[PDB]
Amino acid sequence: SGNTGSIINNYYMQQYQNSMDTQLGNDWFSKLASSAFSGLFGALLA
Amino acid sequence: SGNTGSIINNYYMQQYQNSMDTQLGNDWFSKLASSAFSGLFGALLA
Amino acid sequence: RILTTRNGHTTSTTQSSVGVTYGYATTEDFVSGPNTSGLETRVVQAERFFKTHLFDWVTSDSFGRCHLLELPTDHKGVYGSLTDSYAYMRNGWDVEVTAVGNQFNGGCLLVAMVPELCSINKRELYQLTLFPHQFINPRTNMTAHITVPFVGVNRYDQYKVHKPWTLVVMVVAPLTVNTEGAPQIKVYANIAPTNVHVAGEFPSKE
Amino acid sequence: RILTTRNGHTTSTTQSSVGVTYGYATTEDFVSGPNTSGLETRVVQAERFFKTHLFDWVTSDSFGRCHLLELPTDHKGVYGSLTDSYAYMRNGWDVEVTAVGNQFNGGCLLVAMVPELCSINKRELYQLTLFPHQFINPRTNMTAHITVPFVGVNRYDQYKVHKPWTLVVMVVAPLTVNTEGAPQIKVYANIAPTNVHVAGEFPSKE
Amino acid sequence: FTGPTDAKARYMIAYAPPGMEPPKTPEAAAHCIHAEWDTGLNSKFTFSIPYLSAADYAYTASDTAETTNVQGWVCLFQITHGKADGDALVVLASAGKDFELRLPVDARTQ
Amino acid sequence: TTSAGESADPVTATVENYGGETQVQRRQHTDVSFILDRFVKVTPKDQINVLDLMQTPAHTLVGALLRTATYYFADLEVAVKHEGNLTWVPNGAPETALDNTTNPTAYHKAPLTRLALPYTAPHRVLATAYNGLPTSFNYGAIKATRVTELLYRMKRAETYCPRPLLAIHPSEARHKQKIVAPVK
Amino acid sequence: TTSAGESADPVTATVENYGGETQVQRRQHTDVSFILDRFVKVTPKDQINVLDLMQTPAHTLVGALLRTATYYFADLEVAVKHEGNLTWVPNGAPETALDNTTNPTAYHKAPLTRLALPYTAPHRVLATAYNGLPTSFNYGAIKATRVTELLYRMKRAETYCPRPLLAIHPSEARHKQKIVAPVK
Repeated sequence: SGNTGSIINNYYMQQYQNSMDTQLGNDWFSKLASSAFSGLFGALLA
Repeated sequence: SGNTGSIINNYYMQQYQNSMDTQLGNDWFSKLASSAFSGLFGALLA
Repeated sequence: RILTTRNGHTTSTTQSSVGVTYGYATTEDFVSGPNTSGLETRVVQAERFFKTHLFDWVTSDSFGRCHLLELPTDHKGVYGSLTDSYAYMRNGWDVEVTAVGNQFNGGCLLVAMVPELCSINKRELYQLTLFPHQFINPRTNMTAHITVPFVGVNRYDQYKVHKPWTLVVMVVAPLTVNTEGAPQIKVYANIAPTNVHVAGEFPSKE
Repeated sequence: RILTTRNGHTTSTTQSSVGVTYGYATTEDFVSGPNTSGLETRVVQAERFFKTHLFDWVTSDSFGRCHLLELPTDHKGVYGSLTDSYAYMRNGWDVEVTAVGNQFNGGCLLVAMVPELCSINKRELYQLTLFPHQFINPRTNMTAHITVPFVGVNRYDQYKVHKPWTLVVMVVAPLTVNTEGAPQIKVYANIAPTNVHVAGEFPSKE
Repeated sequence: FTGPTDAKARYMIAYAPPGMEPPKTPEAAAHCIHAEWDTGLNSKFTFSIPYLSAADYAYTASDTAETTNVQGWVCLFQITHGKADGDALVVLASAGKDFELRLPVDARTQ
Repeated sequence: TTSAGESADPVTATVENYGGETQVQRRQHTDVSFILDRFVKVTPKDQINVLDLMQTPAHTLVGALLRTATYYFADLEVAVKHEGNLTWVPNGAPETALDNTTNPTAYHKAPLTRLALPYTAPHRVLATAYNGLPTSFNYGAIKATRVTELLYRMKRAETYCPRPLLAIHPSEARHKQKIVAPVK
Repeated sequence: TTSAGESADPVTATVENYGGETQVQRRQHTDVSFILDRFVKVTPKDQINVLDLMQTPAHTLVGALLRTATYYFADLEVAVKHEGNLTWVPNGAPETALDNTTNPTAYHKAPLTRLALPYTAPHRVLATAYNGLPTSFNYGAIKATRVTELLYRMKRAETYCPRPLLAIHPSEARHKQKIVAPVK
């Protein structure tokens, strides 16, 4: 994901290499940048 | 391709070992050497 | 009333666009004629806007003071280099005249494209509406846009001896500076040739 | 051995045509790249022949006397006006070198298109055959025709600071005036750019 | 454009490519890649300065020594104004749609 | 492209408005997880080094691009040159807990020690600016007999609510540097 | 085999013209990617070493076979003997960026440091001759406290538009050397 480029899977488990995430119940500026108005507002002549 | 002779695939990915090429849209002197006129021009007697 | 016009890689956007007046034709006439025997070339690099100061409209200017601009003009771009390189040319004109004041001025301008305006009287200024024209009324707009094709007795013209089009701008109502109005209005032209065609390339000077 | 080559509205016919040497490619590489963002224009009016006196080949000239012509050259036509109007250009070259004597002269010329000929030695003149080349042998021909594309570290070049091609003409055997031969041979160049492309138009001086 | 409703103006933005000195007059910059607009109901106008270069990547600085003014100039001109004496035209800058930025480095000045 | 500039909707303009064409982009160098996943050195103390990411200088790459965010999440990677045995305690531990080897203690091996530390804070994300010098949230602490060099590396970095970046302000029109180039 | 020698078409003649037979060839030693994929030493500077391939001597194998081309593409492999920590910056970076360890910095381990560097130039290919001492295009720069040995190695080498190679010019008819052989 980050600056890692090994193709062999890790020797240690995921429980010991990183902190494990917890669910309850990128990423806004990607949608805010993708929703940018790109065209023209008026009536294009020529 | 060059002076490399390992049979085991590389530990690092291709993104980190080399620069990645980009397409748009050997090799001339191979065709220029292969298009060389090899026979005779005149009429071969004996 | 927002309109964006574009010629080449040049763009002009206005927000007081009452419309575009197409004069005398909407399309171009037949380009490849029997007089040049197919030796023509279209120059796509020459169809783009150039700018020209036209005059300054003040309160002392009464009815009928004209400004005449014979097209083509002194041009330092590619289109000027087409005239010193080729003998015969052909183009229409895309003329966009601006008169920026504010909406608290009065008066009215009449811009018009006249073919072969070699002599003009006073009284026939009264019939300057017979030509392709728009009014510039600071109450409503500040932009006039007139598109027009090539006319002439020949289908290709040599521009060093003949200039077929003339942009005339006339005061039909004098300018007022009612208490919030602008004191004078500098009038500008924004012209771009359309569908240019050249033939008969010259020798060089080098 | 009759060959007629044509660029634009310019024609060149020879009767001593041993062939056309296409150097380093026969077709053009990809023009619309990511460095100009699609703002390109092909100028069809600039691909035509221009002429240049090159040198005069006499008997006193021994082996290895070169004449170097960096392309592009001082040009008073349309192609010269493309360099003062646009920032980035791209073209190949169609080079046709003539050395007219008669068939009773001797000696031999080697014409070659060298990319970035910034420095040349004596001994490596011995390997000038490694470049796109033809021989001019007055026993057989008087015409050499070399066609070559655009090369460089960039796909568009700015020609006011960098000239990628160099036409080098070298005496490989000295000229003889055996009793019916011509006393000297004036050597001429006939060059035409191919597939020109411009980008980034300049402001004017007017 | 942040002027009042009785203040009008007409502006011109131009791109001078590198190779000769940049223009001083809008009639000289009319032969560039330019865009002209005027004020009205819609106050903001966005112009996209294009990437024109010989190479497909451009440096983000000079070290100290010497380049002249490479990658050209951005030229803001006004054409006309009506009672716009002393009002403000504010201008923002942002990345384009195909803007990309590569080869990370640390020099100084956080 | 005209618009309502005061509405603050994002409006982009292209070169296609004046006859160009927009090209393809490769943005793998400006994403957050890639650019922050590299070592940055901090000035260490003599023995006790509280591991928080505001010891990074603000003029560095990881420091300024870290301080671009309001909130962040990362695991930590540390590389320490030290004398003696290096000892780590998590967040919330006393300082006397730094004197015990039952806590994670890497014994000395030349030239340095590179170890991975998890996120041990009681908060869901950390902060670069706290309204309230922020609160005592960190990645624990380390100590040795003496610490000579201390490197950080943020991995699985996430950022929230961006804040300003400031370049250096030039005295003349352009900020000029000596870009590396051959003499000849 | 007679032909038109001035037309400059490639014409090869065989031994089969006088009753021989042409044999099979193995040309795996004269291809470009194989022969350029080996280390060549250059004379380093004291601290700052701008990495361009024209620091290679022109009489070496990789130097002369490199200067045989007009244009080339390669990734780079460097092996450095140095004191202190070796720091690399890419193409276009300032020289003060050589003073920061956030840039790729290989710490000292005996006897040398061997690392792979990508192609970081803004050009599609580089040049051995530029018309215009060529332009400032290179593979970045390195520095340490002092650099004692510096080796290059071109990998994935591509060459374009060949240029002359010159052998040594003998004084007598043949250039004679002492080829290695046993005394007895």
